[PDB]
Amino acid sequence: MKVRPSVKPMCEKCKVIRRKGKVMVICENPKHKQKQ
Amino acid sequence: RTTYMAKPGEVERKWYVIDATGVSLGRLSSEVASILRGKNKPQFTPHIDTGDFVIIINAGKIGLTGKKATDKIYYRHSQYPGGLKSRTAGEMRTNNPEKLLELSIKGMLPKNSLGRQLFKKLHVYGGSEHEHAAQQPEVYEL
Amino acid sequence: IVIPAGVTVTLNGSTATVKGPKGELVKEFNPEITIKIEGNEINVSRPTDNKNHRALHGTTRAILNNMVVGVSEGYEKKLELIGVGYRAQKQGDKLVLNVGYSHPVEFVAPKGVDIEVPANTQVIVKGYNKEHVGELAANIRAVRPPEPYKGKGIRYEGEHVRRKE
Amino acid sequence: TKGILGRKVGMTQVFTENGELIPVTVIEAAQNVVLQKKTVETDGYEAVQIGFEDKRAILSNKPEQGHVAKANTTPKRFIREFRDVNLDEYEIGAEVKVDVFAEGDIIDATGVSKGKGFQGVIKRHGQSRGPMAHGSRYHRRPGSMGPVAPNRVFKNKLLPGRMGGEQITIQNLEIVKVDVEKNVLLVKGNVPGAKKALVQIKTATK
RNA sequence: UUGGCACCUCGAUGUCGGCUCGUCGCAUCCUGGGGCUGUAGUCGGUCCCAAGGGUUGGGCUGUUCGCCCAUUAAAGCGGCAC
RNA sequence: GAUAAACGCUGAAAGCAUCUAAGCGUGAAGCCCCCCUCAAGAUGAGAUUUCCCAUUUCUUCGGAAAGUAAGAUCCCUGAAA
Ligand SMILES: [Mg+2]
Ligand SMILES: [Mg+2]
Ligand SMILES: [Mg+2]
Ligand SMILES: [Mg+2]
Ligand SMILES: [Mg+2]
Ligand SMILES: [Mg+2]
Ligand SMILES: [Mg+2]
Ligand SMILES: [Mg+2]
Ligand SMILES: [Mg+2]
Ligand SMILES: [Mg+2]
Ligand SMILES: [Mg+2]
Ligand SMILES: [Zn+2]
Repeated sequence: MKVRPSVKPMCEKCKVIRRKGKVMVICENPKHKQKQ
Repeated sequence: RTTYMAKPGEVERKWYVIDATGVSLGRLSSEVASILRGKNKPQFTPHIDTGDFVIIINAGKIGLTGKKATDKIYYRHSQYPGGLKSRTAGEMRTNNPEKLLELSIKGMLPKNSLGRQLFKKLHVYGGSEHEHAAQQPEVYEL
Repeated sequence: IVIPAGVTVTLNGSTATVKGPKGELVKEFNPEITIKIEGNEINVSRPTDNKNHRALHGTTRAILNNMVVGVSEGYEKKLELIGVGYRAQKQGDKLVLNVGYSHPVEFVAPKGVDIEVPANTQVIVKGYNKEHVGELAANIRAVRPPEPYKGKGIRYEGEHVRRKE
Repeated sequence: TKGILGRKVGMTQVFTENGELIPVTVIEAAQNVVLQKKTVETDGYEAVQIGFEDKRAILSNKPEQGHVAKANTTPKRFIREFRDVNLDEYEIGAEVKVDVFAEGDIIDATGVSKGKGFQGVIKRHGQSRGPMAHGSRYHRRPGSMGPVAPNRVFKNKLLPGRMGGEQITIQNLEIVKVDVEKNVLLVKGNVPGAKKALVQIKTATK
């Protein structure tokens, strides 16, 4: 998981979602997991 | 001069029973504080206690808007170093609702000797049953 | 939402009971959203176009559909053990897995779910409550999830595991 | 869960069958009687009240005599409640013998520790002395009362004061021997209190 | 921290280090839980949750600091009139 | 027992997808219990068992004082304190 204030798609597969009022990107590529 | 002043045991203090079900914790508290203080009576005298006795029933069904159930924290400090204990309004509404309403109402009473006497006139019950039937309590609406 | 033969759907205030051949279900929905029960087909009604209602609408539809399809042909989640010395034994109501731990791992199915084991290498989870099937299936996969180096461990049958060196 | 009251007689040792030598405390527990059963209906909790050692009439009063008359027994020196017991066992006036325990039973011994009177921080709280030489004028003192900022001393600054005479529970003592005709328990190791001290022996909570 | 300012104290607010006694913060040294890994395993790296408890004895120097010896699960960093 | 990070299940909003919006579960030496001790001046002064009983003269009145009960103390011998 990358935890950082700048969360943004790293590839085309990256999807930006919101869980519990937290922006995050989920992706097939586990390196691209990000939470804000 | 001539302005009326209530004497102790002059004004008839009545017993009221109030259903807490679905009412915001405040809103219920603020109305009850006024009844306890005697603000609803024209005999109101600031130094005497002319107010009524209040039984609150169904305190377990008291309303907490927003995320207050999880996010409203009640703190206690023992006065020992690092002796700060915390409870959520939610947990306290489940386990000790009599405590929750007493805290809420205590905060809205005068912070003095008479204020401490007023608090003694408040009886809170989690359920629908009190044991003050002898005092012939009359239902009160908010 | 079409009701198949054998199914009877009833509504009591907000809650809706569904009793069929495979089993019997009870699920409580949000009140303001209303459901119109007819002998053949089920049409769920939305009063206002507020974000809350738009969401609940699709959910009440989806869950009711799942409930009805639940009690008809039933739900089946299939699992597949990979790796040398990975096996599953069915003894009584207990699913006993040997997945490489020093101890054996055992699962007792809840009320309304079955864990019949055709071959030692694979497991199948039958039930009518899809979420109860999903959870038990996940809980069994949770014991040894698939690792990325040789693909060993408990995987879903259709699952696609990422692989490394 | 079983319980009894005895007096600490003293300590000795016994050789085990193995050949090992273990220290034991001898608890004499004669004249335990069941005086009263407390129920949830009556008192709001389950407990059996046991009266221990017989006491001369003139040392009792009419309140006491009335209480033990309900159990057809003489006044009792020590009365204690046991909770977590099975009330189906215990009849009012029934003797409670040491054979409620067996060799190997793990018990918790509760008693009042020996009185040491007024004691300093070194003995009472195991604090360190200051240096004894190199110009030191600090030896058996309590240390700084605390920082400056909170113009006051915090509430657990350990200081001199009365030391022992506190209730203590030692957990998980093995019963080594049970002698019925002598009303004696042998408990491996030591239990709180001076000789003749009341000791409450009950089944280990753990 | 190194500083700037000169607002309390010059009819006195004792100033470094150590000792004793701690207590608090968490930006966590160890132990617990977890995500990613250029994670085969054993070791690690990095980030997230976590402050419950724990967090050594010596040589040198007034020292703090630091280097060193030998350990340790670890030898945390800070505040409290340094 | 309830949670953190986290992992999920079911699941729409957004015919897909999605751990989340409704709804279920897993999940920390941490939180609350459990363990040990103090604790009803908890003036909100709680509970149980047992004991003593309704005395005398006054006080228009309310109350007052003066012998006692159960019980306790002074005093004395002491220590396990
Ligand atoms: Mg002594
Ligand atoms: Mg020392
Ligand atoms: Mg000296
Ligand atoms: Mg102050
Ligand atoms: Mg100037
Ligand atoms: Mg001066
Ligand atoms: Mg942190
Ligand atoms: Mg200083
Ligand atoms: Mg899904
Ligand atoms: Mg749990
Ligand atoms: Mg531990
Ligand atoms: Zn991506």
